[PDB]
Amino acid sequence: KETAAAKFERQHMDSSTSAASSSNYCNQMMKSRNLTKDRCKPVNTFVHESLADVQAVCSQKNVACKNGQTNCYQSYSTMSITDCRETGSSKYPNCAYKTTQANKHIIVACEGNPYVPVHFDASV
Amino acid sequence: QVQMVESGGGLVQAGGSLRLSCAASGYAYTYIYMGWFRQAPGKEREGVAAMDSGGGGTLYADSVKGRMTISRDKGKNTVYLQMDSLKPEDTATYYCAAGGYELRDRTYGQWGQGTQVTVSS
Repeated sequence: KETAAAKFERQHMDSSTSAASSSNYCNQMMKSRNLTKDRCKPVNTFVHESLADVQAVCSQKNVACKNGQTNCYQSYSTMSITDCRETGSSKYPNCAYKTTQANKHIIVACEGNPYVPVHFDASV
Repeated sequence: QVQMVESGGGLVQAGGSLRLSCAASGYAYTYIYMGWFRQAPGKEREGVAAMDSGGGGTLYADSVKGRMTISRDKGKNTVYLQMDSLKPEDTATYYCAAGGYELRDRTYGQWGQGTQVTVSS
């Protein structure tokens, strides 16, 4: 049974890259991170920062989550992310994603002792 | 580091009153939600009461409704618990938490060491 903190790392962390440099980064990564195994996950963001920089967002500014829940935290500094959106043509078992790379504040929901990120909420 | 400072606990007689106070020092912003939880001996931690930074989203556990009252200073990191008509059921270390959602234990990130509250029968 995967932990909620290990799942956030798998779904949303790529510290090994600085940014996405191909249009097929999302296609390769969404498959790589088992994000297309059983359906095509319709959106997913990946964060190109060290795991300590991201984890430390849980000690930064407390904001509301978009569902209005309140254990979310916004990065003080701007961070390098890649948004993946399924294309209009994408269909399981043949998924397909647009890649968009950008430098934005992230918002994550945090939980636990260790208090660590468990959902990627949004960016701005 | 952020420090949590808790005060007001100790011994009381059954049917008496206590007031608990907690401030979070060192946090550069405002914790939207603060709350109180208690853990009695040989038990799991349980939610007692929570309130948001604008005085609303107030929320009380079944067991203490009508006998306890949370307040907060407006837009500030302090949370207060007026406890009344107390019982040996209410004996426990009471804990203050900041930064989570309502009384979902998992969602809160900062915790105090606690005030022990003992109510004799």
